[PDB]
Amino acid sequence: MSLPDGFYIRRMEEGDLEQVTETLKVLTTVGTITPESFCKLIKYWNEATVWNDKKIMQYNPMVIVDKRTETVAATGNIIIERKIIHELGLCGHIEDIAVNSKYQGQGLGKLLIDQLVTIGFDYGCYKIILDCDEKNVKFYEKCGFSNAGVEMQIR
Amino acid sequence: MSLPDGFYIRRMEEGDLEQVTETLKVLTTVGTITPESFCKLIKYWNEATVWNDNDKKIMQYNPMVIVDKRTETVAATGNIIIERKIIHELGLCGHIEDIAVNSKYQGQGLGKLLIDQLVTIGFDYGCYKIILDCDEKNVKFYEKCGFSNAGVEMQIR
Repeated sequence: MSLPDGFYIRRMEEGDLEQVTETLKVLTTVGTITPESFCKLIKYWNEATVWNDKKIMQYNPMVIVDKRTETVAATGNIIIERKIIHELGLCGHIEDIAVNSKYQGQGLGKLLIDQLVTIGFDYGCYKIILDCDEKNVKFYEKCGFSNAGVEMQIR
Repeated sequence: MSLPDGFYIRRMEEGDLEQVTETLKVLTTVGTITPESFCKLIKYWNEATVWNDNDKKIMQYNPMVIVDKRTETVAATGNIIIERKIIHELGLCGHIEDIAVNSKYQGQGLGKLLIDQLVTIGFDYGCYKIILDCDEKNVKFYEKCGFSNAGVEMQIR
């Protein structure tokens, strides 16, 4: 799908390895990943389906691309889960948001989230959640999100 | 598998419909759910797999019910969903969801036992971490289960 000022958004592809690992670095440690592992990863992500006239993908890994040079400007994913509560409802989980360093401050982060949400709600999610740091509560509030709890973790 | 005092933990089954909907109401709105809807839901949960490489089979959904052996009634339920990422070397992240302890079994320490088991399930699969969201009232409880504060949960409905 097309977006303004010459960027567009589409699902991630096997050939995105270099650029995606590069923009994900902004988020954390990505490590060594071989083209083969990646293709298997991408084929899993392209075949994993959520039992539901809709085809529902569990993983929806997006990259926003600068059409100018076909360079990945940002990536984000939304994972779909089917629960029992809410009449066997769907809950979306936005994960791994990263705006590439040379593309910061151009509004792409908010466009990416908007798209992930759109994707989640079209599938029928009764809600979409994500976790963030306090310093980013404001930003997600601008994307229409609300404070809803606390994130707990165990490594 | 078998827990202390006559309780045991296993994967949810199609026959668990009435009791689990009942204990989940403790959490929130469960709604109308036909036995057929449930079996297909159950069939999905028992078929959905997380791509590995090799010889251990990873289930995306791990819907557990702690059962009172005395009367085969569900004392509690919890689930840990398994996600595969690109970060952390195509890492695995566990996400604990929908924890509920049945009303007639509150205060028996089942909640903590349930959490401990989900964590074990996730770590055996290889998760580099396991996360969940909760209310501030329950931060203390999750701190006792070995979790630590990690961020803020945002939602949009």
